[PDB]
Amino acid sequence: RVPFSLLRDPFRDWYPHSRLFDQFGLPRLPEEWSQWLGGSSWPGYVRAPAYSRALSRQLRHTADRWRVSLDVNHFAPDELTVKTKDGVVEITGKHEERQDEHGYISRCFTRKYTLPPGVDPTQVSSSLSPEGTLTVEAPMPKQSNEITIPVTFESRAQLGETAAK
Amino acid sequence: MTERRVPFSLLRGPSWDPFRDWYPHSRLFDQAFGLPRLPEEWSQWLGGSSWPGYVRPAYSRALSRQLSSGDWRVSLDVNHFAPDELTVKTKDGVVEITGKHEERQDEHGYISRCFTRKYTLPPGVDPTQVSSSLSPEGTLTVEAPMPKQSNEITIPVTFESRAQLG
Amino acid sequence: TERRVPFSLLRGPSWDPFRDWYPHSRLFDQAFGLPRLPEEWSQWLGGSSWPGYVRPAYSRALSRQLSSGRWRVSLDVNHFAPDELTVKTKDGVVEITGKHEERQDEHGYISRCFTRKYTLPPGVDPTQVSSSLSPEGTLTVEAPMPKLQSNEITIPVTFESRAQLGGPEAAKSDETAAK
Amino acid sequence: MTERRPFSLLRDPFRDWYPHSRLFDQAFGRLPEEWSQWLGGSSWPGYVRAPAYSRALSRQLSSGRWRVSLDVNHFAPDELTVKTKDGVVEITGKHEERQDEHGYISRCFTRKYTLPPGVDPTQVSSSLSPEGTLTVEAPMPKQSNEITIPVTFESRAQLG
Amino acid sequence: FAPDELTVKTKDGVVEITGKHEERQDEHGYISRCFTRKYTLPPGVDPTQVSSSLSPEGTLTVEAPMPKQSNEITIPVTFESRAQLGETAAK
Repeated sequence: RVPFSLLRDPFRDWYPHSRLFDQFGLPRLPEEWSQWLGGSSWPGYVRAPAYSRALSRQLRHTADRWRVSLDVNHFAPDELTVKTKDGVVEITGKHEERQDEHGYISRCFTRKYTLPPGVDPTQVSSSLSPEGTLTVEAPMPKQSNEITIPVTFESRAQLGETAAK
Repeated sequence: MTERRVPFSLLRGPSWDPFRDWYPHSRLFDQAFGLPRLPEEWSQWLGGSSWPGYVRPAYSRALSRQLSSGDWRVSLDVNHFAPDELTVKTKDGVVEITGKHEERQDEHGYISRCFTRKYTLPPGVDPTQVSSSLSPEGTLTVEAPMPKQSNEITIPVTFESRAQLG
Repeated sequence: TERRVPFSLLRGPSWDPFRDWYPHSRLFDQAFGLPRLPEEWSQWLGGSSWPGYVRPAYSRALSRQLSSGRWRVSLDVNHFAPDELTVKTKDGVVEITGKHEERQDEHGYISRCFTRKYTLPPGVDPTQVSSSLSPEGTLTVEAPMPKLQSNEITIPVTFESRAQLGGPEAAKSDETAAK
Repeated sequence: MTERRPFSLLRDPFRDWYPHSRLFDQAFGRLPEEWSQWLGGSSWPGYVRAPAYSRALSRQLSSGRWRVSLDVNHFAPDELTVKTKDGVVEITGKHEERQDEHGYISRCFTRKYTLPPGVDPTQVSSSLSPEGTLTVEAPMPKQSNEITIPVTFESRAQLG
Repeated sequence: FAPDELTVKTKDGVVEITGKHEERQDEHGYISRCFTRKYTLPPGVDPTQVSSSLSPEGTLTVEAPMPKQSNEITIPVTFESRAQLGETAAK
């Protein structure tokens, strides 16, 4: 799993297709110099600087985003707590009448979204629409062995590599 | 002048083959090779015997990240702990960070260690807006882009009911 | 006449260092090396690979397109998009048959088949007719013209008998030449 | 490419001059943006266009082979019709005694040839010797999944 | 497609629609595509009920009254008399 369309586009929108990696050192090749990108890549250094920039356009050119919808209007919650644990977005919301002596009708809901592995929680935002529709949206990085994948500090370069699922 | 720089310092002087980034294993690169449709092979390589060393998750966070030094943000030294699993939970405006190690049978053998570090958030934060990050160099760092309100933390009426929310 | 060290032809195409015709393994697993039991399976995918070699419709994916348009005829096949093309030469008639299908979508199970018939110029050997398919989708059928010679075709006596099948004379159907 | 497989023919076209990678360099063209070093381990798409580099491959033999034999002399056919269908060369000979009333002694033969898949039928020629021996010969292009292999427009480069 | 003729035949409870497009050129009347769509009928649909419709914009609509699978194999009955002839459901 690699978004290869997004890792190959980032070198291919100019006159040549490898010159973007070539341009931050000059062209002196027997000093270990990437030629091929498919067949020869090397470690991404990629440091008015901006090669690792406008690479994602104004967000190769893609603003991947996980997004989910929740119709809550009928529920009309007094409070919605949304917790992220072990790569699962858990949305707990409570509705109850405030009656001291005897409060009846106390309804709550807890919805567990299975995140696509890779999504860092700092990208996950919740927005409640005027119509009463909860929208949980997150920028996608851009399912490994170690279990703990979420990283990315608003920094999408080299942190992915996961596909749609 | 100030030239003669040629920043070819990122070739990985990690000894075992020209890579060894995070766990010098093959199954590591087997995840970053191509598409997953069974009659599509296994990348079948290992370090030297391969197409070039590509740094294409936490491999760019080996060099530049380190600790990040750090917008809310908190730093946590994890390298010495060296956890097999890290669980980060945000509940009732409290970030709870739980690390775990695990079993290898030897002279030491059956020794477990687990740490729980609790951070009290500023009362603005969407509890889905908090995350951690693990480097190979080993310093966990937790940032949070806080929405705008939520006094008790449990009140998200914004985007439309901004009157009573902010 | 200068500015002659360009680049490109490198197939941007969005997927890996190619997407010449579909991003499949068994596509490139055919042309990698030598066919033994475990003489590897190649194991690239692109971004992770040896070169971006174009070594059979991938060479016709760029330079061909139409074959540009010897007996030679062009056939627009792109809209058809056939999975199989059978070209048959029988009794001096080149018959081009194509078949589609292989997916269950909104249309689904429509089975479409087209039969385009070409009448050969007299003298063309029935073994001498070919077809070629590009990814851009234009089929082109040529045949080397003999000596530009039978009437009914089906008279292959030429390698000894030059008398009745040979040079140019007009008399009472004894021997044709350039038509 | 003969049932199961030609790299000796793709790795000769670069090796008969002073250096062994330089033949890709001279058919082409700044040399660091994206250039060919190795050809085995690193090759790039073949563009390769006196255009002597595409013409050196054939060694001026084609100017710019599969072969089979058939002893037909005993048969003595009035007509031999050779038909290539679905990547199988089928040779049908017919013999008859022109008789209106009674045309007995009518013999026919049908020989089906396997073919190495890749052989384009435009390359397939039939020749009948004076001694009465049919020879069906074809230039080899230089088996895949798509079923329809035959292409070649008398252009051997990258097909086979 | 733009067919000169669309011939629709119903055989063994399968509607087979064969369209043909051909040029009218005696020497060489090339450029002639054909298509054969085979519809699996829901068993019980009698072929008197099956109507063919060709729209001005070129969309063929094959419509049929449902009777309201069987062992005997010959299921098509109805005479435009649908009482007690069915029993098959939607599938």
